[PDB]
Amino acid sequence: ELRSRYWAI
Amino acid sequence: GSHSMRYFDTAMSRPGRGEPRFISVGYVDDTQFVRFDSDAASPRMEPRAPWIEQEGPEYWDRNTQIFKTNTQTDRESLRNLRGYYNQSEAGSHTLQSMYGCDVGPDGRLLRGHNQYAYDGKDYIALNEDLRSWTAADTAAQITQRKWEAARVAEQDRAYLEGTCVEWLRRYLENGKDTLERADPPKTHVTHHPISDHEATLRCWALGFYPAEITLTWQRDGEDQTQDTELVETRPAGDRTFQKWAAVVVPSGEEQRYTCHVQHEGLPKPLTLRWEP
Amino acid sequence: IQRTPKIQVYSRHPAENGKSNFLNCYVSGFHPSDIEVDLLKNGERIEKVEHSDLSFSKDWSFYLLYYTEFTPTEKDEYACRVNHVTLSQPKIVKWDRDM
Repeated sequence: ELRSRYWAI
Repeated sequence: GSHSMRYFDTAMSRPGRGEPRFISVGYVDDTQFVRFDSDAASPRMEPRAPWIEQEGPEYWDRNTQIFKTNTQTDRESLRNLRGYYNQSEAGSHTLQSMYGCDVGPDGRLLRGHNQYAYDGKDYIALNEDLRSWTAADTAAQITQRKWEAARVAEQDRAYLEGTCVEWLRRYLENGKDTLERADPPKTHVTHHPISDHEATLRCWALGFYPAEITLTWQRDGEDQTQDTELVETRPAGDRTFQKWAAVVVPSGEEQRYTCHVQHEGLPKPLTLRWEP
Repeated sequence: IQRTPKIQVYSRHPAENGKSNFLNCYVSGFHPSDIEVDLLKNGERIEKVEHSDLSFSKDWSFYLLYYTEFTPTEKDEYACRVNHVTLSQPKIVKWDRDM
């Protein structure tokens, strides 16, 4: 199951 | 035994007017189980394990939406990185990440992971505590501060200790026939003269799964660490892996050498000799 | 930082003349991801060649497996030709059944 990433580098 | 779930993600900007490419590959140990790719023209280009197909569209659609949204985050990341490093918009650059969890044989969490790289160099990673960041480069201090203000470690930690473990345990059960079976290596020893004073002894291991293996050459029971040549483990193309270890021995002294093979699929380790 | 591809050419199953098998060219340890890989039969590019989808290793480097169905013989010679930004000219690695 994928992790949702919202905050960019 | 123990198991790991990992996603290996790539976001790459391309030359000229080329659209960036995004990929996410999920593995349980060495088995690829899902693949999302912006280059995919149909479901055939997003292959998935049969036990993932069985999860049906609710699972697929939810993961496809996550991939699509993660791609928006990565577009901003690529733009921010070219700013940190004073790079032109014209260049092609690569952002990658590896993340996921390790569980023991009982299914209990052992370790969480979340690492990022830029142009193939470590950039920033979650520490083992899953509560702080380690910055590989000066510029990663900027990311670290943004991620501290947004409480990103707490969110990544919740996924790594929760969702990641629960889904890894589920996949191990649904895909048990392939994921919980360890294939032992098929072994043999070959001899190749090099001169009238020396010959190569090569110890082979084929058809094994998982990739993890230990191949050592010993002389009279003593380890020959400095003089053993080891090829990188390679895929056979059928889910199994291959490797060899070679040692240059004097002519006539071959009976003094034994190859030691350690693999999870072996009930007991092997001790091999050249058998002419 | 650019990394030059490592190349291995080998068969899927132990090589036996006259027995159907797969010839593999494993290209790994490279960065960036664009690469050119050709499988050669007696110096001529093999047409029917499949490849894995772009993936990478724990050290961040990319890898691809290129493969073709074949029946090895005594006379037939096989090689893999690779091109990447780190190489001034294409690199050729022959299939050695002993490697």
